[PDB]
Amino acid sequence: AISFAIAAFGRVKYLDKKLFDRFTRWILDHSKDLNAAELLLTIRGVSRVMLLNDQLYDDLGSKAAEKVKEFPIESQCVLLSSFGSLGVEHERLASRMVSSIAENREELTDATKAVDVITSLWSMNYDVEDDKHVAQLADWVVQRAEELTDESIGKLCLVLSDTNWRHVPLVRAIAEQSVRLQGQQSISPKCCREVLDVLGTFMIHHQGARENLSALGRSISKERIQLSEEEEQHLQLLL
Amino acid sequence: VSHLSARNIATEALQMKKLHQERGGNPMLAQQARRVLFATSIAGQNLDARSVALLLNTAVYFGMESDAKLVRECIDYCLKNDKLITVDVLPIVVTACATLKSRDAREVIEMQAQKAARNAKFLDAKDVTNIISAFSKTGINHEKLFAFLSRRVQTLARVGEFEAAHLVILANAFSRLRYRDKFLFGAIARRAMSLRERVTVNELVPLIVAFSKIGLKDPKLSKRFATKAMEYVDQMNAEQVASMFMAFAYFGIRYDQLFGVLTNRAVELIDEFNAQYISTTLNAFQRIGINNPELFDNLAERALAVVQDHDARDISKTVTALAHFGLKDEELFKRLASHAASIADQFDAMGLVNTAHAFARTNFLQQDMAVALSERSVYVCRLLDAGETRRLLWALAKFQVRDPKILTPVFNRCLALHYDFFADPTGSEEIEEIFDFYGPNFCPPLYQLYIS
Amino acid sequence: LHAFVRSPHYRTIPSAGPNGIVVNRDMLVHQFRDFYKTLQHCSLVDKVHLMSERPSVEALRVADQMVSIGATFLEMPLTGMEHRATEFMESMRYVRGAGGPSTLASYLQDTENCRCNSGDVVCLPNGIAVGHGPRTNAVAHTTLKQLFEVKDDQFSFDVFTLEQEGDAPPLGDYFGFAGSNVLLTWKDEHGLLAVDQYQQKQPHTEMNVVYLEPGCHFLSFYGVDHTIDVLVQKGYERSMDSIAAAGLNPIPVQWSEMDKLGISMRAAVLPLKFFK
Amino acid sequence: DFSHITRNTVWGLWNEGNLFSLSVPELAFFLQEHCRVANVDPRAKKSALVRQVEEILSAEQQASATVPQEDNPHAIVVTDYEEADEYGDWGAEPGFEDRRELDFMELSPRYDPLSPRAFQLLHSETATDVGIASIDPSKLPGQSKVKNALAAIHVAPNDANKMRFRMAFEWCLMNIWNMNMPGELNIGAGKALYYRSVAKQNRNVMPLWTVQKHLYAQHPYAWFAIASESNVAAMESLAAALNMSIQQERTTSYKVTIRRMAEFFDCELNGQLKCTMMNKPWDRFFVSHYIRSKMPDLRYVVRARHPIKKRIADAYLEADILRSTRDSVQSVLSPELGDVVYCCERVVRKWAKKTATGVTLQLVETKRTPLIITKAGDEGERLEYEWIVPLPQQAERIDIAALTDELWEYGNKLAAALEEGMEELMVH
Amino acid sequence: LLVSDTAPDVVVSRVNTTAFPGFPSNTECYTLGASEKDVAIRSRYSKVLQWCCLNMSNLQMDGELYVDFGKLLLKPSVMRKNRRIVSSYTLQQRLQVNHPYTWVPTLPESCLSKIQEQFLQPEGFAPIGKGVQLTYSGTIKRSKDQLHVDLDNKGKVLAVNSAWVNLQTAWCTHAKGPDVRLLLRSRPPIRRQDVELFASTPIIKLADDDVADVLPPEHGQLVYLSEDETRLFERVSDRGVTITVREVKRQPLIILRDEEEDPRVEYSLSAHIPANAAKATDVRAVGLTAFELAGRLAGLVAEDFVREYGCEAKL
Amino acid sequence: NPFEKVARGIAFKMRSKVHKQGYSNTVMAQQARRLSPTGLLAMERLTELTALQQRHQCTFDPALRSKATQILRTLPLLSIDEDPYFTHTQRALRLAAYFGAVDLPVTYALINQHTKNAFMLDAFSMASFFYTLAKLKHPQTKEIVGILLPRLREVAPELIAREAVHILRLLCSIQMADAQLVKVVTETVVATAADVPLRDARQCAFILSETFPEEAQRILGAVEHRLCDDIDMNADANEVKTTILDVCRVVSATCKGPRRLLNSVARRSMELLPQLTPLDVAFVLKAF
Repeated sequence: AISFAIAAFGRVKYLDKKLFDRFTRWILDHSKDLNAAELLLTIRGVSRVMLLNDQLYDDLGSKAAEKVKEFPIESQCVLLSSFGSLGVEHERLASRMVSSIAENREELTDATKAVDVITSLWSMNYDVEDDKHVAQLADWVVQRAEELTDESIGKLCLVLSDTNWRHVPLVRAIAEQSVRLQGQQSISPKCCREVLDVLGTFMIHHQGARENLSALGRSISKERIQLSEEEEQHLQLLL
Repeated sequence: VSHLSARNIATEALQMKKLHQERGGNPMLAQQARRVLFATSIAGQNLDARSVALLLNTAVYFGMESDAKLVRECIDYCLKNDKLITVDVLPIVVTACATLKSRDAREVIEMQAQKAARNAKFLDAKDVTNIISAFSKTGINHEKLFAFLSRRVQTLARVGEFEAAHLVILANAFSRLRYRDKFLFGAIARRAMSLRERVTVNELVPLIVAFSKIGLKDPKLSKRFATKAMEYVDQMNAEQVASMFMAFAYFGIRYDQLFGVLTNRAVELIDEFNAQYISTTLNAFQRIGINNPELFDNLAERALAVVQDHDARDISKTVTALAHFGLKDEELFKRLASHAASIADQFDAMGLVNTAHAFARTNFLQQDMAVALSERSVYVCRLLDAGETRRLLWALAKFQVRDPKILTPVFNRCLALHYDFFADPTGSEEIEEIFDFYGPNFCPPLYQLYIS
Repeated sequence: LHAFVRSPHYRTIPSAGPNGIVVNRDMLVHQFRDFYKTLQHCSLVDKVHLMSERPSVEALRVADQMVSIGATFLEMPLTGMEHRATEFMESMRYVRGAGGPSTLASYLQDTENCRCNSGDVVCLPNGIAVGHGPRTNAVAHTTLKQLFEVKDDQFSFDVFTLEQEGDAPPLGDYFGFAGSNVLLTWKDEHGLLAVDQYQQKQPHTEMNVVYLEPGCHFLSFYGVDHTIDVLVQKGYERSMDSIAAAGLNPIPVQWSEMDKLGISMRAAVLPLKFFK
Repeated sequence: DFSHITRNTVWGLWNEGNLFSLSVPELAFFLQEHCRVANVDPRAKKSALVRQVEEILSAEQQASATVPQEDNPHAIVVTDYEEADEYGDWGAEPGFEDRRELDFMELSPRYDPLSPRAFQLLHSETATDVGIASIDPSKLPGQSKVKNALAAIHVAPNDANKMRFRMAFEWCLMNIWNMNMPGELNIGAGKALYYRSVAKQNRNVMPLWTVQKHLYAQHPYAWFAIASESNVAAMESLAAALNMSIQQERTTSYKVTIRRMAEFFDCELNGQLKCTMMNKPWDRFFVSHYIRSKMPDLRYVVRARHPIKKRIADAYLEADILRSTRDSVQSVLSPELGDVVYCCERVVRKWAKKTATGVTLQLVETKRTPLIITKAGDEGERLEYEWIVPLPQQAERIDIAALTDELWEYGNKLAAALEEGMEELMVH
Repeated sequence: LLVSDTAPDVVVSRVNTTAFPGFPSNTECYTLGASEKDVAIRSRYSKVLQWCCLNMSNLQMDGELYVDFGKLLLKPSVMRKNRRIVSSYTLQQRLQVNHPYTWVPTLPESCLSKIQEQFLQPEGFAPIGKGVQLTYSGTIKRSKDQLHVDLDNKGKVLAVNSAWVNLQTAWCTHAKGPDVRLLLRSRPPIRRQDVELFASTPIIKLADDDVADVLPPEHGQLVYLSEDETRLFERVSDRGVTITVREVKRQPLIILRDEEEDPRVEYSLSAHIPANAAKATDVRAVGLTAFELAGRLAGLVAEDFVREYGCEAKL
Repeated sequence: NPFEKVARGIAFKMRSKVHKQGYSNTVMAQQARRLSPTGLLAMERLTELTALQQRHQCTFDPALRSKATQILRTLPLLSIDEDPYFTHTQRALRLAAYFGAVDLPVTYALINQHTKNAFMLDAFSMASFFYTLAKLKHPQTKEIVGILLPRLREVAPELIAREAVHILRLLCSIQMADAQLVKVVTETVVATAADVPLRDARQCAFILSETFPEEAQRILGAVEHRLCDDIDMNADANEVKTTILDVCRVVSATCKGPRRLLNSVARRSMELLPQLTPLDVAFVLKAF
């Protein structure tokens, strides 16, 4: 009736200040005896109402890191995204929690969840050039880089551009998947702009991707002055 | 022990403002935003420049002043952290700290002016127009900044770099700012002229209004604007009709064909007249002198229908304009007199004396407004100038008012300002009237001062 | 994708430039605005910014200060350019106005002894070309070898030191490059020598070559975007047909008077890449 | 229910989102009396009544509270073609009193001529300054234990004017000492005639603050210096009253403004017609107008001169021909050294003494005959009177308050000397 | 905050200057001049009163005008750095943060012989009702607000109202004589359950000489109670306005703070402005009349206020 | 008409400008926050008194009370409406309680402050005040309780049961308890019978069984089923023995008993035969 109430409040964003203060004080007083499937029900509820507390989040993160095997895969993804949304950072939680998602990689529904986990891990101020678990996630995304979509490609391009990640095979896969997506007219100009931007920053030619995405990518960045027909005919006379 | 994440709060406030502005604005969104933002407090967090300007902008938008904690906390970090402000976020802060009445809300602007004065050269078109629009509303009159920005605008306008949406903003901001320059306005007019057929009527009338508001200009400019106005009369409603008609009247050039076509097209939308801007289109005729009676009767016929909307200024200006071309139609005049008597509580000195003078001119005197205006005159007789005092005194004279409490202050004021009172030749006959109506008994000093 | 140009000074523009032919002061100003319109329409540059006026006509060369090879910039060494260093300061402002400072070429400007000129370094698909002649030293080539070099199956980047004679103009003036494996070259001794030097390097490039009559100024940029267009002087007609036969759309622009001034396409604009 | 539930209470509850903290009869009474509903079934629970009250309140609310913080075209307004808060009565302005002591002067944030860096309007009849004084409230019924209590008392305008003058003078002294420019002080007699466009809103009565800001911003004013000959002998009596001593007799000088395409300069050709001084125009650092009821008004000016390398001055010296004999300016200048803009004959008569403070005090009478002038049509004979006093150096340890008071009283004495000396024309 | 003998305004004027060589046209001539003393003060006061009354009537409330005679005393907090000339705006802004004013209402009693000789009857002031009425005035500090109780001579409560709130405050000072502090007041609502409750429980018990407090602790606390001898005079100036003069020779009995332990006789003038003056009644006229007729009574008692009782050394 | 709309907007904007976050209101609030000149020394005295409580509670050393009772002999801590929560007053009262300070004038002054400011006390503060004043067997508890009792009926329906138990113990040990707050406490207990410790319910049913039997009967009937389930499913002998003994005592005192509870108590008393003391058997049989 505290975890249930907190989850019910955080699922609809009706934070009540003093009541939540008393709730936090209570769950701080008795914290060492919270069973699993209740930390997940309170972290999301208290993070969806935008409460920035340090001691409470520290305690909940430590408790969740202690009990890792009980949480299933989707619970792991949601618990990472909950911390990721606000911007708070916890090294122990991420380090202990990405190992399970790396070991149980094969049970993921597709690579979109993998790129979402990588993005949420980036948002938490965790080094993405760390131990080979992130490398395993990236290689798995590369091997099955056919289920990606516009949003996943955009987020991954943002992560690579910000983090300065030199790992090329995923960039080649991104270029090829952008080409294939444009082949069926199911891409957005912003995604083309982002992939062209990361390609230009990382100095990869990939003429096939450069050719067919140029018209889509130039239509968002090129600022065009609206000219009247008289100036149009003057230009026609000029050139 | 518990705060709110100010960055996500700013994002939610941005979404709330976007939803409130684009849907109609039910007060629920305003109350929700105020409730959320009241508890928000910038603190030992590390908000960057954008996340502070966004919060300040939304807070001022949703009806907050220096009373709120957030506004006071957000006006700081700008007093002390000035280098963080960039050209992208300068107009937001500058126009946010404009309607605020705090002293600290007027120092910030000063600093911004300096940081713009040396940077009016290294800007593009959009930044220049945004900065000019932001600084127009505040009210500062830094001359060096305006000179630099005028130069930059002139340089940018040499080769076409302004879409047909920023010329209106620039002209309106300069006209409201009360700063005049032949070269800048000529360049703006030329650039607007180059973009033929791109400027619609909805984007043309405001330019004419802005140019007319600085009407101290030369011909050959409104001459060309008359040509363009020929083909934009069809698809425009009564509001721009009246506004551009007042603008052309203030230009001071007789456009017989333009006035004729405006009169011809104006009668179709006589129904759309809300009687609020009828005062301007009536007064502009008095300003120029055109006495076409057909549209005058058409306007007067649409009066009783809408009188509640009429305000004190509207009634005063309408009666003053109707003084010339005196129809003296009692049916409208009784209702207008009663309505103005109800409104007579809120009025203006100069307006008070014009209303009294016009009522005396029309020779329609009823007890209610007469006594009401005589009562309300005393509070404003203190500050009227010579001719205005004379007109008010003659208005009371026509009103047949003998109450000592009313005549004593005006007589004292005219005694203290006898030299200017007796120095007006055009009003001379008027003074004549007053004494031979009243007599010599009231003010003996005025007696022997006149007899001199 | 960011291009910078400077408007000329009408009062201090000199007639009879260093070639014995007088010039028309009004005609420069007349042609500059049409050049601006063509540049902002030609779809080769994302944005154009109009720099302020300055007295010296030698300040009309917006380039020769700072070269863009990638996300980072490279300022040029101060050697014989001190007399106008002041105006250089102003230029940077406009750059920083809408862009970051990048690396500031600390590594290049402070490289002991340096002799570099904007135009000796020309980018190419997975390649850089340095015109080793009377303007660029081998130390600059070694520094670029240190900085912009990566070697792998996909991290493939190369640097080509091209030899040229003492009387040859800067590298970027005559032999240039346009996207989609098309290489533009003058049909003179300098152009043939440059083409041969490039051919002896990396035979697997498979670069088609199109020839133009000597004395033609043209502007063409690799860019992150791919485009088929070139800017050519509205003089020699045969070059337009020669380049259009290969599937490249040409765009003519008038530079007679400024050619007599001695100002080329490379120094008329300043290309830059701005990222986030 | 009863009368305690009113429109204000329900409005506050609605704005704080706590309407459910009310009983059913209260809501029924509010709907039946304030909202004026037809009838309500006495069975509805809290939700229906709350929703009805809320909808009625929102529908009848039409006073927009939002202010658009954005720019938008297509908007037509005719308005042009703080005052209540000017007196500071409708609240407590937050963040007040936390500013530098610049209440008595208008300071806005380099060399520039005709650019007052600090304006201070003053008056003798009208002064906007109240005073405080001590009293003994022991008699009063309740204050039988406090010995001192302050009360607000009005003050004489002259004392307030002197206080503001010295408050500005100490600031000016500190500033000029920090800059270390050559300091000069001028006290001129003349009329400060203003222009008609000063009156904003086309009003007559206005507080001193608004007119001070308007003068400091728009500058719709002009200073005119004029005296009379008939008072000369009279002020000679003042000389006998103040033991003035002649340090220079009547001297003929040719004042010229040697302008240039880059900067401006001035010179004083002598009777022999050579250029013996080269200097920049004066820098107006502080201006104060003391307006009296009658004609004689006073202008207090603090000005300094910026330094210049003597190399260029020596390059100029007398190389520029400036001969203006035969009433014709035959100044054969080089093609691009500069130009001559204005020229006037000054007849100079000055006295001297040593003040009690210990600074030289020069009284000069100057008769002006403008011969060559381009910016305006000045002509005729004009007589001006003024005091020059150079400010004491920073290291002279000269006390400041007594010096300022003595200067103010000496200006008052000069005003009184020619107070009846300008009785010729009917000024007022 | 208003001080007499003030003139914070400037007057526009123009003159004919035909003896100045150079620009002799009088069109470009502008000059400054002085003004009168009372007009600015009266205009500002009337404007602020009109705005405040309009706002109060806009908020659907009722209020009354009040005029009181006494003296103004300020704590040494307002004075700073031994300065004696302060801007009026600065003083008004400084007296709005901590309320350091210590107004104490009083008036010497040896003037009633000439008080009736102030044109009371000629204006319309007449003695109505019964004089020398004995009553008690007390205040209760509840959990959230304050309440005021009027007790009869017997001990029965007469009226139980709420604490007063002042909307418009005016502190027009004066010369060596007394100064006037014109005010506008409104009365907040009160639950009539609490009104009825404070009628059965006894508040005071009146012995032969001494008076005692019996209020139960649960209901509140007695913090100030005093004995009042009251009499009334009334005037109507053919306009429906009821200008009322009241007399209170109060002797405090039960006090809490320290600065009220002395007998005090004071005067009071009042009117009535219901919630309909926003449309029909001229509000500013009543304020102007009250300010005009308060100056007379200030002038008449100005002498004895400093002659034998009191000392006002304004220097 | 437009002027009236403008006036409405301006008036309501100015009204909305006034709230609890205003600068002037904050300034007055912080002015009220300022402590008195004697307040600082009162806090120092409280800190000095607190510094010795742990030493006396641990070492049990003598002569520590000396110079510690005298320092509190003259305690000018009054704080009239400076702390409208009495937390410092409660702290001082508890400190005097632990030191044996009962008849000193400081304690009487504190109690006088309590009885004179008895219109802003909430449920928690009054429950804490009645928790003490019972450890301190003051000679004049009757008058204090008589004065404070009319406030009890106002803040009664906000008391935890664990403090209502002690409230009723104090009120019934002096025969002053009235049948006006007892019904309120009984209503609260019977309403919150779903989740309330069984020990508290048993104590509340037993304590008022002598005087008011029907309320105790209703309290027992509210938790009969839970008590039966507890006495059946529990394992430890001591707690079940205490529970059956107490419920048997309550049933015997009230002269009435529910059927199911008696059946469960019967079977449990059969299972607990070895640990049954003779008095346990006597009381179990007496209950029937």
